[PDB]
Amino acid sequence: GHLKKVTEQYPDDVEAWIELAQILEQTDIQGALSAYGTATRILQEKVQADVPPEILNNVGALHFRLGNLGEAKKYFLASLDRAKAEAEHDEHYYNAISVTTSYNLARLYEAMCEFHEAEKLYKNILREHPNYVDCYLRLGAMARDKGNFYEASDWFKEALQINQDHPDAWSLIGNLHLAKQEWGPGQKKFERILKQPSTQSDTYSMLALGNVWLQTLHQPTRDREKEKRHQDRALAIYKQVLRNDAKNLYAANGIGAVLAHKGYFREARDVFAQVREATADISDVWLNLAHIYVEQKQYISAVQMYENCLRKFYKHQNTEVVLYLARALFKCGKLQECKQTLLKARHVAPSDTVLMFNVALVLQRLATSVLKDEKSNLKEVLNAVKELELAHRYFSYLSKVGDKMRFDLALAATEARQCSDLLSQAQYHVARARKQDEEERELRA
Amino acid sequence: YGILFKQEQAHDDAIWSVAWGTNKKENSETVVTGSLDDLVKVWKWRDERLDLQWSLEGHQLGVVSVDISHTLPIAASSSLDAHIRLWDLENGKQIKSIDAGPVDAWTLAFSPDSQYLATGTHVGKVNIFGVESGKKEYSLDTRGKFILSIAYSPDGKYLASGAIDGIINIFDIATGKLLHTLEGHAMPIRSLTFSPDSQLLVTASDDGYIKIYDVQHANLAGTLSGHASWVLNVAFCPDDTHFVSSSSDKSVKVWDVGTRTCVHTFFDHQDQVWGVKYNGNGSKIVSVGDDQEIHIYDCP
Amino acid sequence: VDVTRDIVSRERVWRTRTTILQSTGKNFSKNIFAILQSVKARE
Repeated sequence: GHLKKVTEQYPDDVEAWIELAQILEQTDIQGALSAYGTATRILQEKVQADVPPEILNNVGALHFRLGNLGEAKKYFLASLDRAKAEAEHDEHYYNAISVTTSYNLARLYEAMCEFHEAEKLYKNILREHPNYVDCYLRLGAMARDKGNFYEASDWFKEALQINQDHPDAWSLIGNLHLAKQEWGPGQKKFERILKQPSTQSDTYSMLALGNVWLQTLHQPTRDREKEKRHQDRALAIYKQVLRNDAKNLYAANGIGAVLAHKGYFREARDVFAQVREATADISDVWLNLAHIYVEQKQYISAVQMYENCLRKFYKHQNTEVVLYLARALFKCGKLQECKQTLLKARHVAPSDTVLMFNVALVLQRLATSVLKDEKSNLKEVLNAVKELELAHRYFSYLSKVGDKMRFDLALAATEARQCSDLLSQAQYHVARARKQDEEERELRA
Repeated sequence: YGILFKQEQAHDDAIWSVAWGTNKKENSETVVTGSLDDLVKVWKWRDERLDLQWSLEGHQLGVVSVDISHTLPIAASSSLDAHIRLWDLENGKQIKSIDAGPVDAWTLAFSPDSQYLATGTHVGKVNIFGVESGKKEYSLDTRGKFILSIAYSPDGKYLASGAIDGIINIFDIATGKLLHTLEGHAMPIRSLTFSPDSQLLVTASDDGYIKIYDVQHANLAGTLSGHASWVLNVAFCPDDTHFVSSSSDKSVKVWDVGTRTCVHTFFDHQDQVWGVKYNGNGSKIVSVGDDQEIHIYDCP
Repeated sequence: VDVTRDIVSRERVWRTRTTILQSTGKNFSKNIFAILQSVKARE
């Protein structure tokens, strides 16, 4: 309100816009950007004084979150130059200003698809101030991108060793174990190290526990009163984090997940309604809502969601998204196009057995759909036999594979018998195709 | 530096590979493209325009790889149907169909002599079939996860293989023995090609880093920061001055093989570009992708 | 060293992990725990 008051009147305001931006940073980024823009030009009328590097750094940071990556880079470079020009500003520590400016610039370059320069600048920071944490962690993230066992896994733990009281570093250590989930039950200990009351309350670690406890779900041992207890424990965690925070979307997300697992899909939609309305731009909500839709025999309302989740610039053919795509598809556009998307997925990685099985299954579905009650076009009968032969070859090939999807595929024998009687039907219906041919012939005559 | 030609709706289905000739054996003027629509479209790039010449079919599944014989005007097309079918551009007819069953069929690799055809194997080996035989001549006994990329050196001295876990296998086609195993990547290698001088080796992993290694001593020549998505396809300029990169982010970056600097970039593709290749001179750069549009990029 | 306190004392962190966790709007548990308890009551 005070800033609003000062804004209108012009009592030779110089720094009012600085305060305006300083408050508006949390709020709409554009308001702060405009405040900085006007403030930049208000500092050249009284005297010819170069803009202090801090303001330019802050505006460049504002732009960094935006698409003006090049503009923010120019801002950061000018800020570095100006700060270097501050030879006599030791009290303000022009050095720290340059440090933060370079940190932001390295972050931008890491975001500007230039990891070489990002690494170089982060290392330039390290060589002059090893007691800094963020750069030591971003270097680890950059090395993690190539792989999780590279200097990422070492730099993170070293950063924790130099500062064990850093929640970010310890959470990152917790994240390391996520790549390999073999530490399902064991990651509880490393995720409880900093649950001491001094650190409490921490919603991040509590939600991590809720998740790692939810991961255990989806097993056939629920009847042993084991998965039910796990659901109850996870639900209790979610309830506690809900009480201490009613605005945490992830607690409601997990609650909806467990309720869906409890079989309340008709009731899962309502719970997922709020999370979606808050911010639907999270990968998980799309997939869970699609799960509910596809469960209710609505592929129309699910395929679009799966596509939108894939709209992100991270990949083009994800395996899990397509696997969730084909659930109960039996329609013409949901079988042949299903095959197209299946091939697209298997293209990136054919090593998966589930793809090679679903493709053969849909092939058989189409073959029987045209070779049982048809009596349809002839060229289709010509193609159906080739399709069934390929499906049969895949049936032969899939039987020799050792590992499976945590479930042996010894149940391909029914598939073989189906393909045999399909072959018989095809040899029967080719005669019908020929009869139809002679029919059209006498018709044209 | 710009775009010359813009072929809209080049295919019914997404294009995953593009082949264009480099010699004067009636190949540089014709562009062979393989798409998921089972349409092997032999486009004749005549009159500085992309004109369809043949339309070959027969592949049950979508085309996965397309390439033109270096010393021959015929071509071949593979698919996951385990039926690698040879084709002739002179007549638009099929030569044969190597049934690389049951499923063992991956991208192709024309030998510079145009006599052998290497194919990846799910067992992790690299089978070497005869172009005129179609039978498995000899398979490279380097098992593992799977062969994702195979390339023949332009002068046929070395041969590199990209695995599912960033494992480069440097074989010797001169003796059919594994020489080096460069393991500078942990990501699935998508595609790779030999330098025109058979001196540098570019690797297109799923990390967005163009780590160009050396074949003579199996050493990394430098790490280059590419796009943000996965580099799908990569090619060298025939004059050996630059190399284009195709990634999974609608970006076609022409990186400098010498300076490791992006000399230019194209964003005309609305979808991800799957295939990029040079012309016989390196001025025109044909590009395909999920957009199903063939873009000819002119870089004088 | 002084650089640590020199920087951390002047910087500003507008967003962190918990900030991401909470929705920017006002979505209380009243419209949530109601159903959370109704479902249990039916069970």
